[PDB]
Amino acid sequence: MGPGFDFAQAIMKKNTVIARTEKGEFTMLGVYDRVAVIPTHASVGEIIYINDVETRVLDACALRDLTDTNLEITIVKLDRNQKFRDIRHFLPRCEDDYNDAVLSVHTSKFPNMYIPVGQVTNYGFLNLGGTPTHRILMYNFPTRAGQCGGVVTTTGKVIGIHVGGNGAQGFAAMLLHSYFTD
Ligand SMILES: Nc1nnc2ccccn12
Repeated sequence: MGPGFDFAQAIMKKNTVIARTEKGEFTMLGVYDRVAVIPTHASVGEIIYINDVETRVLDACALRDLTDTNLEITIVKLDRNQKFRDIRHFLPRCEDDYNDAVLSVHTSKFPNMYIPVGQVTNYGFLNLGGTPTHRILMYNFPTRAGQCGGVVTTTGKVIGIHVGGNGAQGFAAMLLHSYFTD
């Protein structure tokens, strides 16, 4: 509907797949080559479904900060015959607050879904489902089950993936450029 939605759509149309684990269907962001991200609570195993195709997982790494605290991001390398567009230059280098973000979801339950969530706070610590978690972003939108993995963007930046909510607020795990150096 406006330039935030333009950037969000450009990301969704080229850099997402539908990932299915035993824990559900998730929006999954492809970042570069065969490397994608998904919330750690998806419990990625040795095999995952990508757009309903059985796919071997070559590597899966549940990220933690240097205090050994959960970050809720799992980096997955997929045994896929095709690379993602490289979007690493749209990842922030540092923790930050943002204005006027969009949360975008694409699953069987919620196809072509876009949500203007407004201001995004560097919230920091969250007890997420009982698990101490760091580098959490917060937005004041009543997100729901089905939105996990959803991409949080501003114009020109991919800043996080949706990992939870409390009924009134939503929470995303930060994406940082430093997670995807090779
Ligand atoms: N997954 C998720 N995102 N937002 C919420 C809110 C309530 C319950 C679950 N949620």
